[PDB]
Amino acid sequence: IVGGTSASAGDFPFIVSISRNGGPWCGGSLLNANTVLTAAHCVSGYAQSGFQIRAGSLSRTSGGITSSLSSVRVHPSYSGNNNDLAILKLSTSIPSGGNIGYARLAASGSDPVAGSSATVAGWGATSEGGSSTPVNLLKVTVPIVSRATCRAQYGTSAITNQMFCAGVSSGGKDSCQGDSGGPIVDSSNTLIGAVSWGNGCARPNYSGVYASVGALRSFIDTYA
Repeated sequence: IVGGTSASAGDFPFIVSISRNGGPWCGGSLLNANTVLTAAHCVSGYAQSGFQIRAGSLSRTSGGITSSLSSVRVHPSYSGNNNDLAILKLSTSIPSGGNIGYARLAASGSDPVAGSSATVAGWGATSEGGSSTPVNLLKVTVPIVSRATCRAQYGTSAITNQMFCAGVSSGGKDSCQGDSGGPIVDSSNTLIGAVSWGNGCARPNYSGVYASVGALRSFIDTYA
């Protein structure tokens, strides 16, 4: 997260950190006791034994409850940057309570409204190209950018109906490498997307791009 501030305990009861080969890798959202939502690009084709999830902590390295993975299912139309969502099944079930809870999802068919406020969270880099990652969770609030303006930035074909955009035109606030797969929520803390891609991090006139939960709800509901 670039331009962010520290999250507090219980801000995102459903957030998980995803390590790979013992190092930081991605974020995700806990949907139920044995199911995590993340970005397909975080997991597709990699050895599943390399991943560990941690729930219930602000720290990616300590605290909370950990689990290995039992299975990985990517969206059937994942291709390039499009449809960038995956469902992970956990070997160890994670009960709700305390600072752990399960995500509330955007309604099927919904699309975030331009100019509304969204909050994104993760343990990724705090500058583009940054090598050091924070131990504790950061968050930032940015407005939704209309799909039309996002298409003016990236190209008409680059931004699909299963993506939405968020950022500030002058830059300085964004998700970045290591944030992929983690949550973006609306102002009610409903899960509207997962961190997916963008041109660098926090650049003027290049919004962050997010996979849309509202658009991909049928996939989630089938396999969660």
